[PDB]
Amino acid sequence: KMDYDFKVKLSSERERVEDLFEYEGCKVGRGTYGHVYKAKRKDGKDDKDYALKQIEGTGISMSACREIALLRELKHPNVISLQKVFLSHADRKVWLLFDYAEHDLWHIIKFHRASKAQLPRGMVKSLLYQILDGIHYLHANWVLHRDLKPANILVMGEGPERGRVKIADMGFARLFNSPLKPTFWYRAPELLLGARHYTKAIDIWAIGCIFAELLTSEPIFHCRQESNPYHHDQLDRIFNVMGFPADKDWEDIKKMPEHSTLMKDFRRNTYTNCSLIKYMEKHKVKPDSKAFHLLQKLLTMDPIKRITSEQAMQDPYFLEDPLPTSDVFAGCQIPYPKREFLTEE
Amino acid sequence: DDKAMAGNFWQSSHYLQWILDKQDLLKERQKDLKFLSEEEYWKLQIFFTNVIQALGEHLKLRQQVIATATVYFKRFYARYSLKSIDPVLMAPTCVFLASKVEEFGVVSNTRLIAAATSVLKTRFSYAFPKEFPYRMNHILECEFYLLELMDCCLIVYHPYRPLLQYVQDMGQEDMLLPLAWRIVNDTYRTDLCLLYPPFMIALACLHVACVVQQKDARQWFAELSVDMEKILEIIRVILKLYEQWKNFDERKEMATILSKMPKPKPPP
Ligand SMILES: CNC(=O)c1cc2c(Oc3ccc(I)cc3)cncc2s1
Repeated sequence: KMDYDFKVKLSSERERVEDLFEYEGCKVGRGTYGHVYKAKRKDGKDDKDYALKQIEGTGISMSACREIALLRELKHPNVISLQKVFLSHADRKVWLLFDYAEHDLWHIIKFHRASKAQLPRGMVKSLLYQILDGIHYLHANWVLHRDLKPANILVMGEGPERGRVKIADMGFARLFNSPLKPTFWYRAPELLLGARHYTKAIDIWAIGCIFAELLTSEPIFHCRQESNPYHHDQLDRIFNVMGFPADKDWEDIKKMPEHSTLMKDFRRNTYTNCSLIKYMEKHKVKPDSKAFHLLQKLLTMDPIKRITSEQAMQDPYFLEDPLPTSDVFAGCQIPYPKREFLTEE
Repeated sequence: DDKAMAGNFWQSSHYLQWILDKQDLLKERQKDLKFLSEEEYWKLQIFFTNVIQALGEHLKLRQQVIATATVYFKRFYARYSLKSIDPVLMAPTCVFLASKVEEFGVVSNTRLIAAATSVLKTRFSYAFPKEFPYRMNHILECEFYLLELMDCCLIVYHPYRPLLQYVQDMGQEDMLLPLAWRIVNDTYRTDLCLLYPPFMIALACLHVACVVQQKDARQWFAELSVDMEKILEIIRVILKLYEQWKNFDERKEMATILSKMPKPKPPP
């Protein structure tokens, strides 16, 4: 029950997504979040590419609500910026508008890994610095990402933000801030051992993974795919890479819900010649490089011994030649393919 | 405590969009003052503040969520007339939407409707003869209008957090916080949250608390770098509220005041 006059006035003024934007057949992303389309202004002669995100489901869900709530406030060059929200009353769907990011780390790393059949000198370093910059901004505002991975580290293509990182797809809604309420390559060991709550350190672990993957073109904790947080093979892979933590390395590990399960399954001696140093040496990364020492500080087993994003940004790595650049491509021609559209039914 | 965006107020949508000018607010209010006196309008606002509080308590929501839902309500009608959407419908919608901005638990549809139905009959039958007449699909519809018309501004700052820091700073938590907290609660029966940054409201509430309890805090207040004139304005509004409260009998008056409200026009 509304005022009729009020209703038809709002109906008349209402910006409708299908009136303003052309996006028919221009789907570039599908997933649990919903659908993402490459869109162009039908009217205002923008010639500017946009990303239109139709959120999964109808009405405004806790997920939708919190995403809008936080994006409505967050403003940082390295965090994807919400341009507009459209609410379509007929079908009760929610549409979010963003500037369009041609590239992302999943596709960039994939492109390199295929080429086995980082070219600008400071690209890796530039990418990492900007990722850290963006996450630090979130963390300083007490916002966790909670789902960091190469696929939602976007990078802008040609245009006024050429080569700028955009962190996207923040895990804005998690019941009781818990991982236990509904791959694991980027998940911190405390998660795998039953941590009850997302934390800043858990995001930092994921950044470490991403950094290693940028250096090697391979996911450092690669593992087979598919409610319980314990995942044996993923822990096995981590220990095969990192080694098995000593008591002094992670004193509080005894406080993890799955610690006894870990003990039941794993013998320290199984991993005695395993270390990040040996792992990175096999992938042609010098252990005495500033790069490696910073990587080691992100990939610390014990979350409380893990470096913070701000401390990482101050690392002398970023003072060493070549310096981080605002454009991660550093003027160079972008060799990466543009996104292909999805015509699947 | 949901500390998201906690240090960001000066760059927040709250500050940049929803701290209004007192005159613009008063001018927009005129259309509804064709039907109601200024006093009756205030009494209505107090009334629905109390309704929202009751709904929130019934749903076991923390005070912060209730305060957020209260501000949504105030913001909506600061801009649009009482006749645009039934406030009986708007109030539970505000509670519902506010509760979704938090991620520690969810209000199901049945629990929201059941709560609206039950609270109105058991606590507010003096204002309402009939049972709650809206179904969940009305709430959902209203929710879309509410979000749209608040320009999707969902993060709201409240006086509770700065108040906590101030009484801690004073080292007078035991003596002052219960009373000051309660006075913060009372300020939501006024327009203060649309006009002042919440820390200023915290300071005004702490001041009144200090006065009520004959606690001298002049030196502490002096050591602050704030516009004390503004704080005094806020204090005066608080003192005025208590006099209205004394002279207001909402149980005896609200049926009459509600009948005077402009009502939503139906379609032809
Ligand atoms: C949940 N996804 C999102 O929120 C966004 C996806 C994109 C996008 O398209 C992409 C398509 C596929 C991938 I993998 C990554 C980005 C291009 N520009 C901006 C955004 S914002």
